[PDB]
Amino acid sequence: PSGVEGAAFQSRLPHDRMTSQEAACFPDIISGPQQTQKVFLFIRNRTLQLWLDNPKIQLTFEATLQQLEAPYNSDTVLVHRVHSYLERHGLINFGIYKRIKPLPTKKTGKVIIIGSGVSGLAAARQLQSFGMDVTLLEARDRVGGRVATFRKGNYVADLGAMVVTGLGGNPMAVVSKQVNMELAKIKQKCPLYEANGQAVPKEKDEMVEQEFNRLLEATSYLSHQLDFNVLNNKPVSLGQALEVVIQLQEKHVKDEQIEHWKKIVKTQEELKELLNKMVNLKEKIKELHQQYKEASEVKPPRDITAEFLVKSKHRDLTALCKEYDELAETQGKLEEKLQELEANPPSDVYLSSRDRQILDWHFANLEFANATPLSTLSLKHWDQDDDFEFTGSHLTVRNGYSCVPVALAEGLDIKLNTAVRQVRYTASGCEVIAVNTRSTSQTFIYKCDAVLCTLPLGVLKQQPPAVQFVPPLPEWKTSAVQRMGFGNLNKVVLCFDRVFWDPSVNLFGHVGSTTASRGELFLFWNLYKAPILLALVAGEAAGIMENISDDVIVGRCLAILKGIFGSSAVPQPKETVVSRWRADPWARGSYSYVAAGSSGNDYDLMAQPITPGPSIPGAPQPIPRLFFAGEHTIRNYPATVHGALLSGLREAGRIADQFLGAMYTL
Amino acid sequence: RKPPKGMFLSQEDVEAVSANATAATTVLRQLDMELVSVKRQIQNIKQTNSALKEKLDGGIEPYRLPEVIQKCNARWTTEEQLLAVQAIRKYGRDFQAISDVIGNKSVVQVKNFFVNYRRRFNIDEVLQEWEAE
Ligand SMILES: Cc1cc2c(cc1C)N1[C@H](O)C[C@@H](c3cccc(C(=O)N(C)C)c3)[C@]13C(=O)NC(=O)N=C3N2C[C@H](O)[C@H](O)[C@H](O)COP(=O)(O)OP(=O)(O)OC[C@H]1O[C@@H](n2cnc3c(N)ncnc32)[C@H](O)[C@@H]1O
Repeated sequence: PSGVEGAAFQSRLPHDRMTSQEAACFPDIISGPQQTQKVFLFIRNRTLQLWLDNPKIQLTFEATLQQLEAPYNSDTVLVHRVHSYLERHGLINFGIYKRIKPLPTKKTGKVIIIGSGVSGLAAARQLQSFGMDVTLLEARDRVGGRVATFRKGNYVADLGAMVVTGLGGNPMAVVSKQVNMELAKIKQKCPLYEANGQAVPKEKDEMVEQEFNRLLEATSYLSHQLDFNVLNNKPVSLGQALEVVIQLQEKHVKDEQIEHWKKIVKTQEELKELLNKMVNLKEKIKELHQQYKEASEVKPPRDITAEFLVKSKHRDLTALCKEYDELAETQGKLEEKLQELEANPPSDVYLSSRDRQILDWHFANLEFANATPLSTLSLKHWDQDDDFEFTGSHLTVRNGYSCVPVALAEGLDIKLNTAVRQVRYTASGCEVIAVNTRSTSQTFIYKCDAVLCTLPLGVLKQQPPAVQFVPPLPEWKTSAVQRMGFGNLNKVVLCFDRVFWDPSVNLFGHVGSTTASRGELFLFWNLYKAPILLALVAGEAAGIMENISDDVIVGRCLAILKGIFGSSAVPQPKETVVSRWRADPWARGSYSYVAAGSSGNDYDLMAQPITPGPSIPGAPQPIPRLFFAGEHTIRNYPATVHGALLSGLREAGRIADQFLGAMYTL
Repeated sequence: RKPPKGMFLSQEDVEAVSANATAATTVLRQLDMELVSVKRQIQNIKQTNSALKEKLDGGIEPYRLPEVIQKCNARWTTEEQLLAVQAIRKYGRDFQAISDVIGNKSVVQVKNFFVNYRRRFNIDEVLQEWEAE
């Protein structure tokens, strides 16, 4: 889409309808006459367009009113309301832009941000862009959180997020214009190779893949058309659902051979009863022939009774000779059906032993996308975010996707090596209590109006708690934290000095010998300038390989590569890195997933901010003091860098609205 | 609304496999056993029909009798009359057969015979006697 309508779509907004949020800021216009709505909707779409067409400079209200034209630029307050709404919730003037209007001399309100991950940084920048005092507290010695980027020599490789999922509606699209990102398209072609190190032939590779996709659909049928979502008081997972579907396909295969051969016995037995009619008829024809013989040897001249007896016996034998001929037509027919039926046997198996192993690879990569073993994904809700998918090719980042968080951190107050350890929120404000990660002795106290928590969900999940909330988080929040799922994924960075793989493939698979190890080193990526291959450890395999060292893991990678390219063709790597995200205590995993017995609604619970009790009992209902963002807090686009980024912009708007007031709602 | 093509997922079937953890394998063992049973019951009858197939060697080609080709005259010799009366008593009312026996009278004359000479050959009685068997 192009024009002002493309701006709406590139901002994840319907161009022709007012959103639930815009209703809340403009409740006059939405209840108002349908014409004003179109005016408003144009003013919004146009302003989005202006921002989008150049996102390296601030879009001031004055600038916006200038490129508007009558009748739309008649009402200036409508334009000021719209511009400010957009500016507040980060639909314009977000990311890294040049300040037409430089900052206010004096800040208003003080807010602490736990975590310098993308979520964090994006809110931080917005709050500081709004003129608040912002400070970020970061346990790591670096920014970016789970967007990490190994760098040594001219070797570069993300240990963290590495894929941009398509620029059609993606806010990272704006950031890429703002920060140079060498963005390179992912060529989707992926050759699979088996254990022996030989490629799968295009016959299987397409047959199996198509079966996979068909199997997935099958579960959706089980889910939505048969309401197979609970089983023995527990919720059904995608894994179960897949097995049930596989078993029923293997059942139908047997059901099909049974009624096939039962069509054969029904015919063999029809033939058995036909032959006994034929033996017993032949034995009567044996006997009349003798009788007609015997009676034809009575040499004539005969009396008419013994003439009648020759003629009658002759009639009888030619009538029994007629029967036996018709019955041998009928045995010709039936003896031919058996030949055909035997020649058309139905399918021997559902899936061969090799077939099922290629299938496992399509499951592994499926588990690799969602970072968890399928046995955990909720069948009903695992693809709930599929509806908001972006358009366009998928991409990777040659210069290392750390360039973005680092870029965002410019200008911001960031305390690295600062492990937050207790969060204290009360009617009158908040205290954050951190230590120094190097000497855990040296203690820090931070006072502020509000705390924005971008602590990873794995950390919020931790028992016993790595961060203590005082007072405790209410049940409705802690329960949402147990229900949700925190996955795991890991990678192995292989740094060579030769390119020995096909430089035209971005990625190629390795098929695993069992179902139990389907995720163990199942996929490799040729992504970079340097000779770097990158190898995934997904599914159940992810958390198990974390209890093996680098060399051991590296040896298996060499092994698998040997198989596909020959023991000559692959040297020992110069530099090796292995990730352990479930091990890492500032992550405790890779990203969220929709666990069985969870739902999308928990992602909305994770965002609801916390409002403490009154200090003086009988005092008025205070302000909300504790705020949450991060990839686990954005129902529509979770487990993703953008989802983080957006949630950052979200809370920033919300906090500002709260401590700065929102004059645009009149 | 309908499952993918080549996917077989019926409501009846799913409880089927999901009543207990071993039920999925347990059913699929039933069908493996049903298959092998029918499978040998084929080679049983395959061999039973193999024996009966051998008893019928030579067909019935020794026992064939050449085709008698008679132009069909309409005069009635006495010989042809006596042949008739005997065929009646042995054949009831299968005129075709009776026509086959006499050999030069088609089936219509047999029926006309039955009434013209009905009094004199006492047909009625002969039929009761043929009805008695
Ligand atoms: C770990 C890991 C994460 C990601 C990826 C890989 C890995 C290894 N990649 C993978 O191929 C999967 C993939 C992807 C692509 C497309 C679609 C999907 C998808 O749809 N699915 C449903 C499958 C997935 C992708 C990728 O390619 N692009 C992508 O888009 N997404 C990927 N992802 C996720 C993002 O990486 C991640 O979601 C954002 O980074 C979130 O940022 P956040 O801001 O919420 O969270 P942080 O962790 O970043 O920040 C918190 C800060 O708090 C600090 N901290 C902790 N504890 C304390 C304490 N006590 N005191 C003080 N500070 C503390 C911490 O040290 C950090 O500094």
